[PDB]
Amino acid sequence: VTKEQVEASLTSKLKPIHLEVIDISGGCGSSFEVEVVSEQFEGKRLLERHRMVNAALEEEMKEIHALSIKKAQTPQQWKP
Amino acid sequence: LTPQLKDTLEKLVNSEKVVLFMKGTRDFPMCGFSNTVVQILKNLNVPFEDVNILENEMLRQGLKEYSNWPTFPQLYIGGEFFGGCDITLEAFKTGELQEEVEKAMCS
Repeated sequence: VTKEQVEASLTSKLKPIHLEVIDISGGCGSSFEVEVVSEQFEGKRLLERHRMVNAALEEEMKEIHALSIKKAQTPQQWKP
Repeated sequence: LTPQLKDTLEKLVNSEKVVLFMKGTRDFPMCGFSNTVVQILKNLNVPFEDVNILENEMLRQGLKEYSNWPTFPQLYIGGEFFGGCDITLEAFKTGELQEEVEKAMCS
């Protein structure tokens, strides 16, 4: 797992308007914090949105030691 | 997790409408991220079951894979993993946590 792989797998799936991925593992590629903004999140309660992000990074999840999805926002939540 | 542990975890997360697997107990959280979620559930006056993963390594590791969320606290609502501390905080700030607790309590 690298930051670029986290970013690409989330991008191809979630079509984000903004994505942030932060490696918090010291560049080890083992733990991340993630913020996503997408119109795909509209119409979905947060549990369903969390499932979309988890399905997007399904391969990475098998290896990483932490994940902190912080935001899974509509553009309207991102910019009130 | 083994299939027995998975079956136990499925029953365990469904046992109460809101279940919080955390570092410590609801009166004595042992970590600030765990305390933040307990205070949110008290702000919203949610009855819940608190479970101390610091004293059960097999539970801790099984839950990490079951929720696919390797850190604690882990909050489950309606028998489904809702989120970790960051998901829960943003849900408290948007009202979405209250919507999910309401969904579970009314189901």
